[PDB]
Amino acid sequence: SELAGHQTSAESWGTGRAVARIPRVRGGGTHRSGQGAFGNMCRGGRMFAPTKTWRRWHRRVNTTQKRYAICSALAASALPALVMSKGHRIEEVPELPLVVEDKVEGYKKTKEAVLLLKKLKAWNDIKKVYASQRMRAGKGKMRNRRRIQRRGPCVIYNEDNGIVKAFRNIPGITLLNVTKLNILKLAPGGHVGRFCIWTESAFRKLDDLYGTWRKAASLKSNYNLPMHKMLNTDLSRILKSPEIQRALRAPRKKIHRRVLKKNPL
Amino acid sequence: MKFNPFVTSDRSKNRKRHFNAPSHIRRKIMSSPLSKELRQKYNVRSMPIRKDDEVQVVRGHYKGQQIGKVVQVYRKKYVIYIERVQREKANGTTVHVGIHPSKVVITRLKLDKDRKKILERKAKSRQVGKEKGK
Amino acid sequence: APSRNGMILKPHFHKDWQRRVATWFNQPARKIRRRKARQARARRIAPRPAAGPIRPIVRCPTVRYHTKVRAGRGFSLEELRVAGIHKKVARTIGISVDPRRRNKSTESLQANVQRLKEYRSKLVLFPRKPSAPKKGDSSAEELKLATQLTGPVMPIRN
RNA sequence: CGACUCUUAGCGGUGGAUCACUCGGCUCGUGCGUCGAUGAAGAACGCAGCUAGCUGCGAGAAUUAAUGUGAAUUGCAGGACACAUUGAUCAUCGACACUUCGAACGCACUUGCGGCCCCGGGUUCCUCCCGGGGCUACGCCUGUCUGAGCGUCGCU
RNA sequence: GCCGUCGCUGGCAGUCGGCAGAGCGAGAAAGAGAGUGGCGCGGACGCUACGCCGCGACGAGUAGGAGGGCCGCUGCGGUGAGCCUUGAAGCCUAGGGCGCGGGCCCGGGUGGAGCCGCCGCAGGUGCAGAUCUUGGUGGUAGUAGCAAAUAUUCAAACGAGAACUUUGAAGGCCGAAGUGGAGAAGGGUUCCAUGUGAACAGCAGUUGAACAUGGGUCAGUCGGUCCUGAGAGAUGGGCGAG
RNA sequence: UGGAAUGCGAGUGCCUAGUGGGCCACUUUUGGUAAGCAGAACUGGCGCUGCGGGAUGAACCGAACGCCGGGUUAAGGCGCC
RNA sequence: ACGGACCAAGGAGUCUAACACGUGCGCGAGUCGGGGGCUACGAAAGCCGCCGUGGCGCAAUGAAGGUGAAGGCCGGCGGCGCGCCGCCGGCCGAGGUGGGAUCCCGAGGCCUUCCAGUCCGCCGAGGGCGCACCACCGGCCCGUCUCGCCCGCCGCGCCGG
RNA sequence: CGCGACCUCAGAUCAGACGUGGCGACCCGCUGAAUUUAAGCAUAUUAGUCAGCGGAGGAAAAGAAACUAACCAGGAUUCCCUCAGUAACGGCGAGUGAACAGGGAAGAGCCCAGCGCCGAAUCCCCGCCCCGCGGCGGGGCGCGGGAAAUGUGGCGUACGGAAGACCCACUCCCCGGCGCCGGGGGGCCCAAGUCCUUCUGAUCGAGGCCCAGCCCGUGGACGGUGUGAGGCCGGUAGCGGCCCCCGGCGCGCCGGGCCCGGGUCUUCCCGGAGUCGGGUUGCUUGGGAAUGCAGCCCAAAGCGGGUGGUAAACUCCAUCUAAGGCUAAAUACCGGCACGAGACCGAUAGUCAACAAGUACCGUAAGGGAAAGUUGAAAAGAACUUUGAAGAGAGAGUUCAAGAGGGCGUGAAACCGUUAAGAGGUAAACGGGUGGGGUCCGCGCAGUCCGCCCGGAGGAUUCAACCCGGCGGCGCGGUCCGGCCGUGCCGGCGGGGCGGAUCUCCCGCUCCCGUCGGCGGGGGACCGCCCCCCGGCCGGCGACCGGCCGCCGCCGGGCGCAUU
Ligand SMILES: [Mg+2]
Ligand SMILES: [Mg+2]
Ligand SMILES: [Mg+2]
Ligand SMILES: [Mg+2]
Ligand SMILES: [Mg+2]
Ligand SMILES: [Mg+2]
Ligand SMILES: [Mg+2]
Ligand SMILES: [Mg+2]
Ligand SMILES: [Mg+2]
Ligand SMILES: [Mg+2]
Ligand SMILES: [Mg+2]
Ligand SMILES: [Mg+2]
Ligand SMILES: [Mg+2]
Ligand SMILES: [Mg+2]
Ligand SMILES: [Mg+2]
Ligand SMILES: [Mg+2]
Ligand SMILES: [Mg+2]
Ligand SMILES: [Mg+2]
Ligand SMILES: [Mg+2]
Ligand SMILES: [Mg+2]
Ligand SMILES: [Mg+2]
Ligand SMILES: [Mg+2]
Ligand SMILES: [Mg+2]
Ligand SMILES: [Mg+2]
Ligand SMILES: [Mg+2]
Ligand SMILES: [Mg+2]
Ligand SMILES: [Mg+2]
Ligand SMILES: [Mg+2]
Ligand SMILES: [Mg+2]
Ligand SMILES: [Mg+2]
Ligand SMILES: [Mg+2]
Ligand SMILES: [Mg+2]
Ligand SMILES: [Mg+2]
Ligand SMILES: [Mg+2]
Ligand SMILES: [Mg+2]
Ligand SMILES: [Mg+2]
Ligand SMILES: [Mg+2]
Ligand SMILES: [Mg+2]
Ligand SMILES: [Mg+2]
Ligand SMILES: [Mg+2]
Ligand SMILES: [Mg+2]
Ligand SMILES: [Mg+2]
Ligand SMILES: [Mg+2]
Ligand SMILES: [Mg+2]
Ligand SMILES: [Mg+2]
Ligand SMILES: [Mg+2]
Ligand SMILES: [Mg+2]
Ligand SMILES: [Mg+2]
Ligand SMILES: [Mg+2]
Ligand SMILES: [Mg+2]
Ligand SMILES: [Mg+2]
Ligand SMILES: [Mg+2]
Ligand SMILES: [Mg+2]
Ligand SMILES: [Mg+2]
Ligand SMILES: [Mg+2]
Ligand SMILES: [Mg+2]
Ligand SMILES: [Mg+2]
Ligand SMILES: [Mg+2]
Ligand SMILES: [Mg+2]
Ligand SMILES: [Mg+2]
Ligand SMILES: [Mg+2]
Ligand SMILES: [Mg+2]
Ligand SMILES: [Mg+2]
Ligand SMILES: [Mg+2]
Ligand SMILES: [Mg+2]
Ligand SMILES: [Mg+2]
Ligand SMILES: [Mg+2]
Ligand SMILES: [Mg+2]
Ligand SMILES: [Mg+2]
Ligand SMILES: [Mg+2]
Ligand SMILES: [Mg+2]
Ligand SMILES: [Mg+2]
Ligand SMILES: [Mg+2]
Repeated sequence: SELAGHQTSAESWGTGRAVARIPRVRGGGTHRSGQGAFGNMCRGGRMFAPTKTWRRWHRRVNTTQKRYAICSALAASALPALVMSKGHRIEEVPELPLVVEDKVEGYKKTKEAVLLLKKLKAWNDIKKVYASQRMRAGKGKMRNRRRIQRRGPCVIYNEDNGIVKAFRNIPGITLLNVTKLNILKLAPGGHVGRFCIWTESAFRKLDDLYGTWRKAASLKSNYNLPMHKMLNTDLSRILKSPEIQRALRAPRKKIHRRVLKKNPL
Repeated sequence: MKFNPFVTSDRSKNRKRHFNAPSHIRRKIMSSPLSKELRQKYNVRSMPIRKDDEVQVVRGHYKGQQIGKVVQVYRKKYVIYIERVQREKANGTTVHVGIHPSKVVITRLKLDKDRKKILERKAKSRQVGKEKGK
Repeated sequence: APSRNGMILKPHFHKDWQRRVATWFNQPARKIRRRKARQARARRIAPRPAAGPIRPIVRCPTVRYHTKVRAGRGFSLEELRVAGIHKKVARTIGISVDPRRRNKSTESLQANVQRLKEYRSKLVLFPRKPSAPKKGDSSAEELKLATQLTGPVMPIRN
């Protein structure tokens, strides 16, 4: 409150009365009279630099950089190592990316959704979300944030015909529309490699949404994939190639440690 | 998950509306499950506990198969008093121990005109729901 | 005090500017409120075009913009007169009228006259009493095909 | 020797830090956007079986009626020929009610003085006395009635 | 000898293995070159390359600048199939240790319901001071003091308890401009009876104007009420943005 | 025959805090009787800096500082402390 | 010299705006949707493209009226007298000097029984193309000053170049 | 003298109405500082801001040009973006500072006086009848009263309007009643474990619940309940259900009003004054030889007047039409009612106020204004005995715990009591180096472990080699087949999408005589790129593999039966 600490008429006694010069509360007859006021060192005073509502809470991010992030999150979602390193139990999902026929877009019952995750071997990720459900340390409990859990798979669909109502009650699941992808859901915490399940219709729109290298995006007015700064990243293969190996000088892998100086005399 | 914009999941608000609930709301809050036999007979799961109901304690020090009559519904303290669920004070006078209605099971229902009307409504809404899915 | 090279700045913060800071946290709510009012207005006036009445073509003033035409306020009385539309009737069939505007040249006059005649061709007109069709009312066959037009009516382009 | 003193540790005090809790705040957002002479806001004084404050209410005073609900309220007692269509309690709230002051209005602000009309009891029509009720404030609009003017006139 | 910094913008992708052959530190440029004619199945470690290794020099510091913190506090997104009533946070500890240090870990006790590690994000984020704020506690200290207005003593009663209460008797004082008997203003129940002796009455109290439970103010004639006083104050009128 | 000796890797650009009270000593030096006075030049110091000696000491003499072992020294010392 | 008897908790470079430079990321002579619109977390995110209006950048200069960013050679003609100006048509063409990481060429040379001469590499005097950057010298655009001879025409001008 | 009209002005407790006061977050009208900055200060700034006064409403105010402009022109008001920290103002210092255009939100336009024509065609009120009556109205009847010619009503208002003539076209538009049919408030309800072991004071904890995976799940928000709960209860979900009330929207009947328009000609009519404008003063603005406002003086015109950002004369142009009025929306909202949420604070924090807080208490008054949360799961709140006058104790008892005993969770430091150990004449304390003594720790006390080999004793799910089967790695298989496939290159009558400031038979509107020319609307061709089909070369399969053949490795089963 902009008034906190200032709803008083405190006045400094000045010097000469053997007390600090902080403004003091007026009148008498109560504990409050003659006490420090206003200053941020005082009990019941005004905090230093009171917080304002016009703090800059919101950040503009360029559209091109946002799309870059969506492209890097999807690329990192097709690599088992990155999905594994995100803690997802995908040790038995048959393939990555995991594409499932469009029938699921018409699921209605939560039991169909659970049965599909079990036959895709995506149920161990859910059981891992059930294990992580616990209470949150700290004041967040007092502020409607008592329960914490980890994220499960992300299901990406083209059209919703009950799939959202089918899956929304399974903890850890997130439903995403292929044409409205979010980096806050694809890369929770800023770390790439969320396990994603794709419907066939959603998987077929990706080229149009983000364009190939040869063909620009069709559903984005003017966009194409970000170019690679390094076409071949297999550094070990590059260094062991005969071309590079022919230009190398012989390695010097002999250690010449310090010699103890003995007096010749 | 809750989607109603006009229902608060705020912890402070929910607790306040629990501990400041008016008497006719505390009645609904003070509801007990029916025994398995009663549930099959009436198709109802829960009833607001009432005086002269016979219940089983299923949690706490006094749990057990003994069936006693409800002798007082102290809605202010959110507890009910049951026959023989009692202890002695220092001076030896016996005192009832309060049990929350959600920790008992209703084995016999005190039935009158209104209680039968309430049971019928609950069984009817359940049937509409069961056929709605079917 | 100035320190080495720099710009001389004169910030306009010598008043009680904190007393009059307009934050914009109600912006998403405003956008939802306006959208909810557009949809409720489109339903109310359906099948009439949601965008509103048809607007005339006009040339932007000054030499910075006179190369561009845009949507005006309303059709001039001369344009309505040349197209044979009564100025009081015009608004009742979704035509915007501007009694203030003049027509200095014939070309702009005729461009808007053609605009009106074209609009009068696409206008589906319902009978006042559905059971009693009248002289000008559109035929029953073309009424069942009437739909609410979204976006400005006959959009203006350069 | 032992006092006294210092240090460290156990235990005990003094104190109320810390931690955990939160029916409170604060901030943002949304819908609505409603006082009063038909007496508002505010104030005073009262009202409970036991009740000081808070709360609620107004001499019908921790409330009446009606509607919904359906067996309590409760700290103790009590049960009206209180309690299941003879409806406990709570909630709602459209009926009825709502003391004194207060724009506050008969005049004044001490519960001081009146005035007009009607009713009732005193005795015994009228008077007189007591009580009850209703009116008696400023400004202002329309209209009504009663008037004023060596104001402008007309007939006498 | 060890620690760190700086420098060599130093070395290591060559772990090239039985599809093998072990080197490139050596004073003095450039190839351990290619070819054409005249029995056993074996061989340490390494390499979070933001990593690892070597060699040499160096190291004071206020004001001030910079870097690095696996230093510390609170909350958010991720993660730890993390911890926890078989005991969380907190707190105490002549217990065992770690780190140059900021600090941290483990043992034991108490406690009773939550909490922490890592990658990021965020900040009302680190106290010895400000005659700092608020709260608490010391020494001083069982100390200064409980000394203005002449004064008490004897016996008994109640009582657990008597210098201080009550009664009786002495000795004193105020000495009618009183320490007497009544009022105004102010107080507001302090008045009266009974009870208590927790707190208060700067010792004590069997006592109190304290606390507790109940009572008590009766009018034609005594005041207000009425009059006007100095004065205050409406209406008419004037002024006035109001 | 990179045209004296010696030593040493240099050039360059942005942004920039604190400071803007100083004071002391050899030599030189103005005013003043002089001052632990006031004012200058040069270098070096204290301020910002510990350490050995001067018993003690901002500045003197020696010497500058990571945590250690051995050895040797400086300026100073070696009756006893 | 001043504050500090003691203990606990609290206690002081923050937030908004503007600017400067440095750094990181995106795109790039462009870039940016911030305002608007479309389509529980979510007030998020996604999209717009005839929503890029608009900002900043892409052009400077002058008070302003305003103007507004290389030339050389060949052939022919008119004028003045091999040289100069103007007009035509064809060729080439964004400067030069010094330094300059890097790159390129290569006199000769890098051994094993001895000669000839090959294929791959490798060092190297000397010699070239010369990045960025710096110094210097020229050029071009706008203002202004001096000098001076011409060229254009729907307006023959106190015109324009 | 009297009587009677009108005018002007009075009195009524006359009949019926209306204003007052409050709240004030936002809004309109006034009035209006000084701290402050200028490193002083006076103009300036602060600031048209605080304070002061008045008036409102759900919004207010504004608002349909006496506008902007100078363009090929726009076209009420308000708000957002930008214009723009710009034109401009300024001890030209400090500082201040708009508008137009452009893009959006929203969008709505109108009415008088006047000039005229209609027999005042107009209005209020009283009485009676019908209807309706908690928004007092509709119809009818009164030689009922009044207002009003010192001007009410209808037509009509700058976009022009009116009357007449002529052609053309017209029956639904509204008011008051009565009846029938398809969003809002309230109430009541609607899934599934208290299953089997077990921890606990109690548990919502742990483990289990056949293939499969306890059960529900459009419900795994939250809260409660003796931890920690989707399934115990309330709820949550749901285009779920039932019941009331209100509203909105259609359809008929009755009694009323209106007797309604377009074009072309003829003739007519047309506007707001102590206002504009000018001088001067004061304030105000970015407005500068004066932006706006106000006082005083002067004081208009009618082809006039106003504006046209440098004073003035002359002259062309442009653009409006002042001095009367109404008007939703987009906009604002720290007050009010009712809600939802949060990277916020967490009892010295957060509002002063988590609690009998604007309370207690202080001040004559205006005003000033705190402190203060926590037993326990449950009061089970300690009966009874005993000492004491009592306060207090000792036993006993409740509880998981009183080592939680009514200001009771935890229970720090300072300070103090006692106990234990050590010590003590240069105040204490402190750095370095040892030594002595304790507290405890090593859960020490005949002292490591590992590999190979030698030897003695034993015991085997017994070794190699071969056979069968599975899997795997690699293959330059010098060049095996098949596949996908090239961000490769070539030939396609290839079947297409996107783009183009590359070219061009059909139509809509439009100028001119039934023709011919112009705008806009579409094919087509062409070029660039991409996708998909087909054929050939080279190519990958190390971000992208199968079948066969070979080699090798591993595993399972045989056989090996013992100098391994
Ligand atoms: Mg505070
Ligand atoms: Mg914590
Ligand atoms: Mg500075
Ligand atoms: Mg002790
Ligand atoms: Mg009372
Ligand atoms: Mg009632
Ligand atoms: Mg009832
Ligand atoms: Mg009086
Ligand atoms: Mg250093
Ligand atoms: Mg200690
Ligand atoms: Mg607890
Ligand atoms: Mg914080
Ligand atoms: Mg402190
Ligand atoms: Mg003494
Ligand atoms: Mg005394
Ligand atoms: Mg007396
Ligand atoms: Mg007396
Ligand atoms: Mg005493
Ligand atoms: Mg007394
Ligand atoms: Mg007066
Ligand atoms: Mg000197
Ligand atoms: Mg200093
Ligand atoms: Mg120095
Ligand atoms: Mg030194
Ligand atoms: Mg000496
Ligand atoms: Mg030494
Ligand atoms: Mg001082
Ligand atoms: Mg002091
Ligand atoms: Mg602190
Ligand atoms: Mg930058
Ligand atoms: Mg939200
Ligand atoms: Mg009256
Ligand atoms: Mg100043
Ligand atoms: Mg100053
Ligand atoms: Mg001053
Ligand atoms: Mg001003
Ligand atoms: Mg004000
Ligand atoms: Mg007011
Ligand atoms: Mg008012
Ligand atoms: Mg109102
Ligand atoms: Mg407008
Ligand atoms: Mg700009
Ligand atoms: Mg100046
Ligand atoms: Mg200003
Ligand atoms: Mg504009
Ligand atoms: Mg719009
Ligand atoms: Mg008229
Ligand atoms: Mg007009
Ligand atoms: Mg349920
Ligand atoms: Mg729970
Ligand atoms: Mg279980
Ligand atoms: Mg739960
Ligand atoms: Mg379960
Ligand atoms: Mg339910
Ligand atoms: Mg529901
Ligand atoms: Mg007008
Ligand atoms: Mg005017
Ligand atoms: Mg002024
Ligand atoms: Mg001004
Ligand atoms: Mg001019
Ligand atoms: Mg208005
Ligand atoms: Mg507190
Ligand atoms: Mg507080
Ligand atoms: Mg405290
Ligand atoms: Mg705290
Ligand atoms: Mg407090
Ligand atoms: Mg506490
Ligand atoms: Mg507790
Ligand atoms: Mg305990
Ligand atoms: Mg405890
Ligand atoms: Mg406590
Ligand atoms: Mg305690
Ligand atoms: Mg001792």
